[PDB]
Amino acid sequence: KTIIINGVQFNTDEDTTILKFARDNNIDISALCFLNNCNNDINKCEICTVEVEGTGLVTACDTLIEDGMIINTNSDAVNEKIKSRISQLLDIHEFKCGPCNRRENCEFLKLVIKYKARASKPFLPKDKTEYVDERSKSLTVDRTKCLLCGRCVNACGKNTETYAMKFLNKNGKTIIGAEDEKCFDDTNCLLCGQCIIACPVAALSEKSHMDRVKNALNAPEKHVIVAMAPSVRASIGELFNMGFGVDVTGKIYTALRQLGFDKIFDINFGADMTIMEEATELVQRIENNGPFPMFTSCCPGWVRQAENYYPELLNNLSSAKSPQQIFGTASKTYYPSISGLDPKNVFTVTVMPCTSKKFEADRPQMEKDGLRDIDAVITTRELAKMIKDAKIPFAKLEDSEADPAMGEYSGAGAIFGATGGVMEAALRSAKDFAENAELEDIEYKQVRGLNGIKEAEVEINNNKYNVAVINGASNLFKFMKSGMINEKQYHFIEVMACHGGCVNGGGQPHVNPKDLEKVDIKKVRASVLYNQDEHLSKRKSHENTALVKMYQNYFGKPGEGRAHEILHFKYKKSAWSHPQ
Ligand code: SF4
Ligand code: SF4
Ligand code: SF4
Ligand code: SF4
Ligand code: FES
Ligand SMILES: [Mg+2]
Ligand SMILES: [Mg+2]
Repeated sequence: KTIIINGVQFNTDEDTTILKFARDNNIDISALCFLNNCNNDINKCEICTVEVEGTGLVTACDTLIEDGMIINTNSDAVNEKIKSRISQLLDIHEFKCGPCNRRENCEFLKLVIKYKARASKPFLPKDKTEYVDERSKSLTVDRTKCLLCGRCVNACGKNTETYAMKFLNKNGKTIIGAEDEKCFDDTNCLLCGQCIIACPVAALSEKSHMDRVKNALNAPEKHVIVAMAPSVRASIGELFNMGFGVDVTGKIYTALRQLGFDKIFDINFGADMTIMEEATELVQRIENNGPFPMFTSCCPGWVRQAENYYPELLNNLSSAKSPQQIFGTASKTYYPSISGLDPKNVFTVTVMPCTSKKFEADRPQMEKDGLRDIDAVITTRELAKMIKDAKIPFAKLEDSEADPAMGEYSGAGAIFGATGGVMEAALRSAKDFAENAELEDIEYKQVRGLNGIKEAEVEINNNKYNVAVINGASNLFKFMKSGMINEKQYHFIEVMACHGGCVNGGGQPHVNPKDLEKVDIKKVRASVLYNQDEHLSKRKSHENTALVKMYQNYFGKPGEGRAHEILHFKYKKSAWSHPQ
């Protein structure tokens, strides 16, 4: 093909869109509703408008290049059209960046500045409450910011195939929201927050727990524990202009102390706990030749997916609590026993890459003796905001260490945040347990990486077993609906709702679409975790010295007795009833 763009001739055999071709050749074309290889097919934003001679104005993001095209991306006519569209969006946008939670990384603001757009009539609603939906334990909607770009609807469809995020007709006007404008939690929504990650503006957010946290920190009698997820140490640096793939574990520990938390632990310790219990359960099911398969239960997006779409599998889920909840349980029982704290005064906070974890923490039965396992969950984004509000110079902080009693972790625990991480970690322990051995080959590279569905055959005690790693909620649907689950007997299956695993969770830093083209965010974030695993002396959960002490002195034998009583949680399908 011969293509002319802004007077420059290109000869190409590529079959692609004007936008992609332009961007591959460093020609600037703006875009808004285009993301994840799709745009908003109904009511296109047209921010990607270009001019094609003999055709007129076209949308670059969904128009294929053709031999003979002569394209202008920067004519007066083009720029006036784009400016007009942005002005029209400003007419439905509460343009008050000052207090806005996307102030520092908003795509819309950048477009407004670029084209110097202005509303025809400022959008200034007085009763914001009718634009806001805060009913969910996990998600919140602020429709005064919504551009109706459809990126959330498209991302939900692509990432989960639930289509829980929909366009709705609300009293004659178009909004996005859940089915029948219900609270997301009361629908088939997984609360995974991929819709948030896709949002260019501050219209979708996590349900804030920041006041729970501040209130607890300032309560004189509360002893506030904080523990961060595997993925936080691989990602939060992004929001402090430190770049991608930077391990900031030590800086986080320092920042948390400077924020006034009373104890600095780590959810990776909880991950090693989950493996103790789950590997023990796996070895049990083997020795009892069933039931199979066993599914992981540490992803609450997946648990909701099972609850909402596959209730028949709930009995197959591992009974071990997730690292967050298992940690939380121990923080109200074991931790008082080694500290003297009154359990009622312990307030346990996690920092997560995840919105669905907020729902998990607030499940009514996730408590014992009136004490919540977990009292608050803040996302990576929320912690970043707390750090900046406190004027803590994150990038400049010295490294400190976690408090060890519930802060040590093995390399198995460290890799939980990547797809296949739980699987690999679990196998390292299950194989040692089953064979009564200390095996040296512990790297299961077959279950790593970004393939949607990953399988491996593993040898445990001279019998062969089949494992699968399901990488993304859409791939769970593919795995089940396609009958893949019946090609062979699976014994142990990992499921993560977010593709890439938790490093790509719904509570993570937003990444602007251009950076996403430059950087494989899923692999770069995961690389930090695998690097930790490689350089840790202990690489099996059951070699965690603090964990071993905890079990020896407090819980006893994993998978039975006190451990089973306290550290496990079973989900139940509803009993048959009519009408349904
Ligand atoms: S969403 Fe963006 S443009 Fe709108 S108020 Fe917030 S920062 Fe400003
Ligand atoms: S939280 Fe996940 S399942 Fe629910 S609407 Fe958003 S993307 Fe869809
Ligand atoms: S909530 Fe965000 S992604 Fe969804 S339509 Fe509104 S602005 Fe677009
Ligand atoms: S994959 Fe991780 S971040 Fe995503 S829903 Fe599951 S637990 Fe949350
Ligand atoms: S970016 Fe092309 S129509 Fe929206
Ligand atoms: Mg399209
Ligand atoms: Mg305090």
